[PDB]
Amino acid sequence: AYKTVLKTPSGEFTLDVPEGTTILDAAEEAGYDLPFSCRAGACSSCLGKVVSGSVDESEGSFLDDGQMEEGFVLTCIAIPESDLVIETHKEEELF
Ligand code: FES
Repeated sequence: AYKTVLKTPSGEFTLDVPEGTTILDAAEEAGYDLPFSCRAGACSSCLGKVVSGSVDESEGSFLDDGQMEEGFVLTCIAIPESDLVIETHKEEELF
């Protein structure tokens, strides 16, 4: 649904993420490969960083408030509230 740009280590990819759809799910659907392990919001495997737009990552229990203020997001659980630009594969820098 909302136009989402994934800036991944292999390039920028635009996809349409439907409302109520997690970023991870829509990307997989599109055929993109993004990191993940628990898929429940309790690790940092699927860590990304929101560059613009907003998401609802209310389900997550891993990031502290300062991390969220910084723009860190758990892509397996985040649902877009607008058009977004997100950096993926963020654990690979800041585990
Ligand atoms: S895969 Fe564990 S929080 Fe997203």
